[PDB]
Amino acid sequence: AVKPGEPLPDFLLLDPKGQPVTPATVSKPAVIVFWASWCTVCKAEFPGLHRVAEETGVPFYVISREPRDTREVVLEYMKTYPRFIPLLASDRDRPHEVAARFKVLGQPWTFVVDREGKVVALFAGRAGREALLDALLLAGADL
Amino acid sequence: VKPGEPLPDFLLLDPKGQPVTPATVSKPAVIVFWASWCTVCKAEFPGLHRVAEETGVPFYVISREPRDTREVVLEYMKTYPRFIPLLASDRDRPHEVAARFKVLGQPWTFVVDREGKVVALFAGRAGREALLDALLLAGADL
Repeated sequence: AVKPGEPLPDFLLLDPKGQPVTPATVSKPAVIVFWASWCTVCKAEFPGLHRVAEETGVPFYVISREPRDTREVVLEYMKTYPRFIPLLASDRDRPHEVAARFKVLGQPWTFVVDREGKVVALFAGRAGREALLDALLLAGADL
Repeated sequence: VKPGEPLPDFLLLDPKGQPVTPATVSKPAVIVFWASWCTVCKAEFPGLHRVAEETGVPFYVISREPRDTREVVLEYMKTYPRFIPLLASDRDRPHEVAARFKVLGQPWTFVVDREGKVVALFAGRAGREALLDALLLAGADL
């Protein structure tokens, strides 16, 4: 009866093309990453995370915890990470507000979302390459 | 650039009153947050307890509820004898220690590697293969 993990909290954010991203519409499995433009450790992890995104084909949704990370700031940092999908404010939710519903503090965080929309693995700080790949395989990805 | 995050400093006592700190904690290890009123936490204990038994990896259990005194905790934990409850010391209470971790609420399951870093976390039920794989990667002798 009890499947692993916890459901995503409700949210609505937009991708840069303006397409809505909600727990229903997220493409599963998925990874969600929390960062902030002022966090060097967050940014230092992007290459390794993006490698995993490339080899698995799994969408990586990227949310800034910094209110001042405007659209222009976010898209600049994200331009060399084509397999990352940045999530920006919708009419109803700001990214930093959404991040604050995940019951974790600070950044970076990496969340693995399975086919049923449940968060089944979390990593604080630097996620292990093997750890993350194994978690994705366990969440129903293939590479 | 090694994975995960260091444990925050703490001093709690095990059931024999021995001090447990990030330095003295057995590694690798699993840490579980719970509370006596948390139905979902308690529902997870039988499965976690079996993993503790089968792997021989130490599972430390910390309550986030201030009213879960050592009498409440030790009595509850007789049901799961392989678990190691961590109780208030002269300087920390368990829920103050849990508050130093970067997560809210309960249940949480943390996997701690040989170097004392939290290298995996699970909210709610950890899948059995997920938990076993995290322990394998954390250096557990399985």
